Amino acid sequence: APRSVDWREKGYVTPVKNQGQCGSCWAFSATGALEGQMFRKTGRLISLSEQNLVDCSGPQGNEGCNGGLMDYAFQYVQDNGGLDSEESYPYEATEESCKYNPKYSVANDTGFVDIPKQEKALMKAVATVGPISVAIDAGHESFLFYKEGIYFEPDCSSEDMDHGVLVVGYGFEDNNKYWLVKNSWGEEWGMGGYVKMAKDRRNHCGIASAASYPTV
Ligand SMILES: *C(=N)C1(NC(=O)[C@@H]2C[C@@H](S(=O)(=O)c3ccccc3Cl)CN2C(=O)C2(c3ccc(C(F)(F)F)cc3)CC2)CC1
Repeated sequence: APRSVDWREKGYVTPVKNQGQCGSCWAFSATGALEGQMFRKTGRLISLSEQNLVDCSGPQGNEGCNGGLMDYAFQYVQDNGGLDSEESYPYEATEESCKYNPKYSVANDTGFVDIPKQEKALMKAVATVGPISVAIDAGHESFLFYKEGIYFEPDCSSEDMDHGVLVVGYGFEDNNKYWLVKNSWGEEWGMGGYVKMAKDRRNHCGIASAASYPTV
């Protein structure tokens, strides 16, 4: 693989969004991964509707503003035959009735791939596929108040993840490697809404434990 990758530089990544006070991190992670794959497929970067996922993917197992899984989101898109644009189905940060309109569908998927649970496998996927949906342990104030540099938390769990985000690349700055991770907490958090998570340090915060992407 390349020594560094940043898919933002290749046009795969929309600006940082803000989930607000709704537990919809999973939906932002999923739209991020699908935005990347649709861009690879068509050459068009189109912002996708998290609200559509929040409101409509209950049958697949998601729980709206109370949490959910990226893979369940990808399954919804496949079952549903589409996903609306952000513009057509704007984000409200509350769970509402499903208002999917196929007229404004701009994305689809044909399934998803779960990446082997190792950082070497994750790097290979990031290098070859595009942005990757990932689960992390974000349940430390050190993450809440993260500002800059490589994030390293001695107490982080590699097995108990509670937050879905998007790996958009990787690189290096003694222990100087990182994953470039797009969050969904607005631009004023971290480095323009991004965090450099410690890479190749024993699967820190479980970043390789539940990584996936949609096929398109
Ligand atoms: C996001 N704002 C917030 N977090 C979640 O919804 C996270 C997202 C995933 S994950 O990325 O943490 C994860 C964890 C383990 C295996 C795979 C993945 Cl993708 C799940 N999750 C959770 O907090 C979680 C959970 C919650 C709901 C469900 C559901 F039943 F399907 F709805 C499954 C799992 C405890 C793990 C804070 C809400």
